[PDB]
Amino acid sequence: NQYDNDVTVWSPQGRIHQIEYAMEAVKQGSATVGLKSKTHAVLVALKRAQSELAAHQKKILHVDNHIGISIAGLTADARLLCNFMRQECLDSRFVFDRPLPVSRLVSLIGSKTQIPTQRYGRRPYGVGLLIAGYDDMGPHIFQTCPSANYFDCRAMSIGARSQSARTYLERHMSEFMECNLNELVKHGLRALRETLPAEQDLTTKNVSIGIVGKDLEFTIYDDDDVSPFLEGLEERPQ
Amino acid sequence: YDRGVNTFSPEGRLFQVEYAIEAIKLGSTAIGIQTSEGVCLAVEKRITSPLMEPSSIEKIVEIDAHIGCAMSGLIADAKTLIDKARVETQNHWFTYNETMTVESVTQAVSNLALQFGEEDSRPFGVALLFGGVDEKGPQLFHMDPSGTFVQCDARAIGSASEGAQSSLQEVYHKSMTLKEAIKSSLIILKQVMEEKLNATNIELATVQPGQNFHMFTKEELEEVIKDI
Amino acid sequence: QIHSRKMNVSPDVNYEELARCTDDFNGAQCKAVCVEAGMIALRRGATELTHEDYMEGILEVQAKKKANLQYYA
Amino acid sequence: SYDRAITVFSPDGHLFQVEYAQEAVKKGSTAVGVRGRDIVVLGVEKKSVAKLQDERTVRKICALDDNVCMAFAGLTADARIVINRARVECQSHRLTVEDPVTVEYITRYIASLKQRYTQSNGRRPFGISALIVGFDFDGTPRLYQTDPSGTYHAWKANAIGRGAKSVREFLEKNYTDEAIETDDLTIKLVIKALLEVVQSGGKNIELAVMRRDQSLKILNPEEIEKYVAEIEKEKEENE
Amino acid sequence: GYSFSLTTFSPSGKLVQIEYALAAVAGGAPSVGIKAANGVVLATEKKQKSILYDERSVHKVEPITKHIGLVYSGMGPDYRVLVHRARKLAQQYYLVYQEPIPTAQLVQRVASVMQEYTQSGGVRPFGVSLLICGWNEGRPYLFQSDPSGAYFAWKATAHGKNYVNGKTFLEHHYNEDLELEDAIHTAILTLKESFEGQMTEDNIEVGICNEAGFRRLTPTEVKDYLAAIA
Amino acid sequence: SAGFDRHITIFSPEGRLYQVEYAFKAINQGGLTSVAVRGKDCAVIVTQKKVPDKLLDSSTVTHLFKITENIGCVMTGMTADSRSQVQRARYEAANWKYKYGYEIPVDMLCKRIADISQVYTQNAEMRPLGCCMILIGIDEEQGPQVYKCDPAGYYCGFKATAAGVKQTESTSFLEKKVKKKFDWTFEQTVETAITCLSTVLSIDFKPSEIEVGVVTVENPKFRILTEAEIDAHLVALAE
Amino acid sequence: TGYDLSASTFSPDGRVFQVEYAMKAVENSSTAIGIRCKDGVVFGVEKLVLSKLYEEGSNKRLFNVDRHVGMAVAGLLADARSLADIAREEASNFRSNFGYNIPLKHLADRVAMYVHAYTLYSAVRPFGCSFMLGSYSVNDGAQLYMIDPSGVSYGYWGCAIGKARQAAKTEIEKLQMKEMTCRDIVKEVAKIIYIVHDEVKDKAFELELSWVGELTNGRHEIVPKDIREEAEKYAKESLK
Repeated sequence: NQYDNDVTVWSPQGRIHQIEYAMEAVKQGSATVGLKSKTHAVLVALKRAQSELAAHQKKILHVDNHIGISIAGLTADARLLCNFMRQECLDSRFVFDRPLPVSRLVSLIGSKTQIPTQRYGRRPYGVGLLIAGYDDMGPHIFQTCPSANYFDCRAMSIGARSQSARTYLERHMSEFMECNLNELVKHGLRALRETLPAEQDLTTKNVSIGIVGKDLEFTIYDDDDVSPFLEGLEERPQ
Repeated sequence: YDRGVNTFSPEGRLFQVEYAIEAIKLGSTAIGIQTSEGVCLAVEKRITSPLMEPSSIEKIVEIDAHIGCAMSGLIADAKTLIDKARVETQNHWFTYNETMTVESVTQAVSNLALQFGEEDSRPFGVALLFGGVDEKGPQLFHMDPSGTFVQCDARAIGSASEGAQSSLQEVYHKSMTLKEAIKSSLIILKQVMEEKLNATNIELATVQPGQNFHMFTKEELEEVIKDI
Repeated sequence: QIHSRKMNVSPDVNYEELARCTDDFNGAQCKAVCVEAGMIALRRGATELTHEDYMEGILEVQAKKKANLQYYA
Repeated sequence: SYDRAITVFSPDGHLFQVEYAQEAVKKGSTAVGVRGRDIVVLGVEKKSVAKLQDERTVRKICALDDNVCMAFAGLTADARIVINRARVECQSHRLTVEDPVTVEYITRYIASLKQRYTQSNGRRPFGISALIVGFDFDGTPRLYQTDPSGTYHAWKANAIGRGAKSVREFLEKNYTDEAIETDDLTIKLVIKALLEVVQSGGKNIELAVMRRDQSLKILNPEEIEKYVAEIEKEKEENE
Repeated sequence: GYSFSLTTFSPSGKLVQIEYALAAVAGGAPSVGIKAANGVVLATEKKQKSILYDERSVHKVEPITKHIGLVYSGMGPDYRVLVHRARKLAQQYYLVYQEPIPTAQLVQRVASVMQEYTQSGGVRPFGVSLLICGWNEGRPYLFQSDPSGAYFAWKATAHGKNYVNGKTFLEHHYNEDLELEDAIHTAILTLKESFEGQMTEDNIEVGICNEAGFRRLTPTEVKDYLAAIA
Repeated sequence: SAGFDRHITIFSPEGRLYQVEYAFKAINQGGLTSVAVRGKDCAVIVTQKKVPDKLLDSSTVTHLFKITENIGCVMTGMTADSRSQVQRARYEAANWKYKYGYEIPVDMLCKRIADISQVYTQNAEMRPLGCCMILIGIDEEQGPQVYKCDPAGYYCGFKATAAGVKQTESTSFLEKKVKKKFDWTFEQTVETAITCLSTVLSIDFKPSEIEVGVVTVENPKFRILTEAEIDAHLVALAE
Repeated sequence: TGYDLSASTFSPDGRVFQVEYAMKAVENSSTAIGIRCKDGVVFGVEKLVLSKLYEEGSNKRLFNVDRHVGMAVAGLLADARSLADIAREEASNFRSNFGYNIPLKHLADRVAMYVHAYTLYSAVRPFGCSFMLGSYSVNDGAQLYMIDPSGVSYGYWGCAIGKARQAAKTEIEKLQMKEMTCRDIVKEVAKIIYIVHDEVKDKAFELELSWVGELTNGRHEIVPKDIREEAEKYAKESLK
C-alpha cells in the first residue's frame, strides 16, 4: 500500500491507517480497569510478569497527589506523557498554587498528542492511558488514545481480553455510583477476573490498584494494598 | 514498513526497534543474579585473539562503587550508555551529595534510550544488566533498547540467552545465598559458551550490601576454577 | 444449536454463555467448536458431552492466544 | 529492512552499513604495529611510490603528540581529517586542562568521533582504521587500534584485514609472552611481520619506532634494509 | 535514471539534471549578441500568444549599471529574480569598492550566484542563460552565463530555440572589425533567420552599450532599423 | 513526461514546467471565468459569480477584492488560496507604502506577487499557489493599466486579458474586438466585457451571476458595481 | 493514484486528492447543523453513545471560548480540539492587540487561512473536521460562518455538515430564516436533528445544542434542554 507513510498521508477511504495501527498498539497492552464512585476514583491494573526470577512490569504511574494514570502501550511514550503531565501539574501548582483540574490537563494532552498527527517527523504518542483524578469541580475517570482523543468514562477498560471486563462494567454501572471504597475496589477486582484466562488467577504479584478521593490523595496500591482487597472477590464458577 | 521508527506497523508494533531487539542476539551473553547476600554479574568473553588485552572489552564496567553494570550488544553504543550512566550518577551526587539509587540510574539512563524517534535517530543495539546494593538492599535490573526496565532476581541476556535463562529459572529461587547463585551461573556459562571456564574466556563481577565496592574479580576466579 | 442437534449434548449447557465466550467467531469457527467438543468428548471417551467440553473446544479454536504483549517493541 | 540507510537495522539486528565501512577498511593495505619490552614499533608497507610520485607526500606516519603517532589505512582524506582532529584535540586538552594529556583520553576521543560521525544519516562514517601507540601508561607502552564502527581495543600486537589474514596469524603463532627482548628484537619481529607481508623489497617499506620514554623515532631505508638482510640471514641459518 | 536528484553523478560522470535545465534554455526565446569595434549589441525577439498584451509593459533587455547591457533566453520569472539579485550585488560592490561593477566581476559574481542554486534537491537552477555586454577600459566586451554556474566570453554568440543556424550565420558572417550600426544590422538579420514571422518593433528590442553608457532602443528606432534590413 | 512531474523542482527530460501546468489544471477545475479590459482612460474587470446555492449569503462568496483604495482585484481559483494571495497582496502594498511613502502602482504589486510565486516554485518546501492574478490601477498622469500574474510567476500588462476556464474563447473574442482603433470608453469597455462573457458562457445572465469592478482616471477610487448598476449596464447592452 | 501521497503534490489534472480525502473524511463524521435567526445563531450536533462506558456528557462536540462566538464541529474530535485551540489563540490575539471584539468574518478568515496553511506544506496534512462559527455584533450585523478542512469558509443563513449534508440542507430550505426568531429555531433544529437518521443503522445518538444571539447580550451559552424540554418533544411530534 502507498498509503502507510507518516500520518501526513490522508487515505482515500477517509482514514489514516497509522492512527488505526496506534489504536491496535493500544490493544497491544495488557488488561486495565478503571472505575469510580461519587466520592472516589479507582483504577485497577494487571501487572504482566516476565519469569519466576523477574518482576512484573508496573502499570500505574503517579503524576500528582490528585491525578493518577494507568498505561497500556509501548512504555516509552507512556513515560513521556507521564513526565509531561507531571510538569504541567507542577506549573499549575506554581502559578496560582492550585491543584490542576483533570479536564484542562487532559485537553492539554489532547492538543500535544494531536500536533504529531498533523506534522511529519514524529509518530503520534502510541499508548493507551487510564486517568484517575479528583479536583474541586468533580471526580473523574478518564481514558485517552493515540488518536489524540480522550473519553471521560464512568467505567473503562483497555487492553487485550478487555471486552469481558467491558461487559462486566456495562452491566454493573447501575450499582457503583454510591458504592463505598471497598465495594468499588471489589467491583474493579471482579472486572479484572473476567479478563483472566482459565489457567491464571489474581494475586498480589500481578495486581496493581490506584485510588484517589476527595479526602484521599492519589496513591498507588500495590501488593501490600492488594492483600486485603483480594477478599470479597467473586468466585470462578461454571 | 521498515523505513523509520516513526511509522507504526499494521499490528501496532514497530518493525524498526524490534530489530534493535534482534541486535541483542548477536551480542555476547551475560548473567546477572540478585541475592540477599549480594548481587553478582557474569560475562562471557570467547577469547578472540591472545594479543588482545582481556579487560579491553568493556562488557564489565562500573558506574559507581555501590553499583554494578554489565553489557550485551554493540560495544560502541554500550560505551555511550556507560558514559551516560556515570555522568548521571556523578551529577546526582554533585547535586544531592548522596549515592544515586540503582532504580534512578536505570530510569535516567532510559531517557537517552528514548531518543530514537521522538526528539525533533536509532535505538542503541545494547541490552544492559544493572546490579546495585543501596537503600533498598541488593538489586539487579535489566533494560533493553526498547527503553523498558525491570527489577530482576536473575537474568541472562545476549546470544544463547534463552537456554541459560531457562536453566537458571529451573534452578534459581529468590532466597539463595550469593555463592550458590554464582556457582549456578558459572556452570550454566561453562555449559553454554566454549569449554572449561577460566579468566581468559569469562569475566565475573559481584557487589555486596556490606561491601559496596569492587564488584570486579581479578584472578580470584582461581577459587572458581578449582571449585567448578 | 444447529450443529449440536445431531451430537447428543447434555441439556445443561448455556449456549448464550458460549456466545458470550465466542466473540469475533464466524459460523465456520462455531461449527468447528461443536466438532471440537465432540472430539474432546471422544478423548475423554465420554458417553455424552457437557458445557466444559464446549469451553475446551472454544479455547482450542479461538486463536493463537499470542505471546507476552508487553515485552514487544 | 535493508542496508540502504545508515540508521536502519537489518531484520536480524545487523547494521550492514558499518560492516561495509569495516570492509572498505579491509580492502585498505597492511598496517601492523606491536609493543615490545619498552618500545612500540610500526612498519609502513605497500606504498609502491612509482618513480614520478614522491614518497614525501605519502605521509607514511603522522605524529599526533610526542607520545602518539598515527597513519591509518583506507581513504587518505578521512585519515587526514582524523589526524587533524586528534592533533587539535590532544594539543588543546594539554593546553587547557589543569593536567596534561594521556593516550587513553585521545583513544576515547577518536572512538567517540567515529561513533558520532557514524550515528546519523547525511554523514558518512570514516572508512579508516589505525593502530594507536602510547608512551605514558605511567611511562609504560601500550597499543590500541581504532575502527570505523567507533570501536577501539587494547592489544599486545594488532593488525588489520589485508595484513591481518596472513601477518596477524603469523603473529599469533609467533608472539612470545616474553616481550621481544629489547627494541632490537622488537624491530626484528616487525621485520619478520614485513616478511610475512607481500613484497618486503624495501623499495617503499619504512618504519617508525617509539621507545615509550624517548619520543618518536623515524627509521631510514638503509637501516630497514640492513634489518631485513639480518632477518633473511637468520632464516638462512634456520635450516 | 539519474536526473531525479541533482546531488548525484551519473556513471558517465554527467549531471543529467543540469542538462535538462539547459534544455529549458533552448526553449527560451532566441537572443543574438555580438560585439563591434565601437561597442556591443544585444538583440532579442518576442512574440505574443495574443495581441492583447502591453508588449512594452515589460522589457527583456535590462541594464545592471548605466553602462551595462544584459539579455536572457529562458523563463521570465527566474530571469527577473536573477536580475534583481544581480542589481543588488552590483549595488553592494559599488558600496564596498566605491566603483561600479566591472563586466568581468559582475559576470563571475552572477555565475557564482547561479551556482548557488546548483546544490541540494530542495532548490532548482535557473532555466535561464544570460548574455552580458559592457564597456571596460575603453573597450567593448561580452560574455555568457549558463545554468551550470559558469561563464564564457564571445565575440559573437546567440542562444535559444533554433540556435545552431544562428551559430552558422555568425561563423560565416561575423568579423572582429565590424562597426556598431552594422553590428545591429547583423544582429537583426540573424534574429530574423532565427525566428519566423515578420520582425517589427512589437517583436524585437535591442540594447547597445556605448563606452560612456548603455541605452535601450526606442520603438521608433526598432521600427527604423528593422525596416530596410539590406 | 511521466514520473519526472511528481515534484516541482525536478526538470523533466524535455525541461518543461509540468508542475506549473498542473497548478494551471487545478485552476481550470473551478468552473469560473474572468476578464480585464483597458480603455482610453478606464480599466474594467468583471467575473462570473456562479452562486451554487441560495442558503449561503451572497456577500460571503465575492471574488472581487479591493487591495488598495485605488486598485482592483479579481480571482480565479480555489477559495483558500485566493484569500491567501489577496491577503499577501494587501500586506505587500501596505509594506511598500510604509517603506517608500508614496504610491505602489499595480505594476509593482503584480510584479512582487509574481516574484514571490516564483520563489515558491523554486523551493520544494511549499506547493505553488494554484490561482491566477488580475489587477487594475491608475498610473501617474499616464492612464489605467491591466496586469495578469499567474502561479508560474509570469507577469505582464494587458490591453485586454482573460482568466478562468474560458481562456481561449474569451481571448479570441477580445482579439476580434481590439483590432480596430476607436474610443473604447467606459461604457463601451464594460459592454464589451459583458458581451464577451455572455457569449463564452452562452447564457442570458441574471444580475446576481456576475460581479463588476472598474477603475478610471476620472474616478481613481476602485469601485465594485452594485446590482442595480449591473441592471443598468445590462439594459444598456439590451439595445 | 501516484500524485496523491502529499498535500503539496499536485495532480496531473485538477487539484490535490489529499484535500478531497480530507473533505470526504469530513463527510462520514457525525452530523452538525447551525441555523441563525434574525439576531442570533443556533447550532445542533448529534453524538454517538459509544458504549455504556460513556458518561452521559463526556467528549462532547460543543466548544465555545469567545465573548460573542459559539462554535460546533463535525469531524474527527482531536483535530476539532486542535482547531478550537487555534481559534481561541487567534481570538485572544485579536482581543489583546486590537482591544475589542473580532468580526466573525475576520476570525473565520484567519482560522480558515491557518487551516489551508496546514494543507500547503508537505510535512503537514489537512484537518479531519469541519466546523461552524456563530456570533452576533451590535455594531454592524448578525453573522453565521461555515469552515471546512480545505481552508475554505462561507457565511450561511443555515448550513449542515456530517452524514446528513444534502437532506439537512433541504430541511434548512423549508425554513424562513429571514424573519424568524431563535426561539422557534431551536425547535426546528432539534426536530431536524431527529428526523435525519437518528438511529436508522446507528444504535442511538445524543443531541446537544448551542445558541448565541443579541437577546443574550451577544454572548454564547448552551441552550439547556434540562429545562422546558420543548424542542425535544417537538422532535417526537415528527415521529408520526
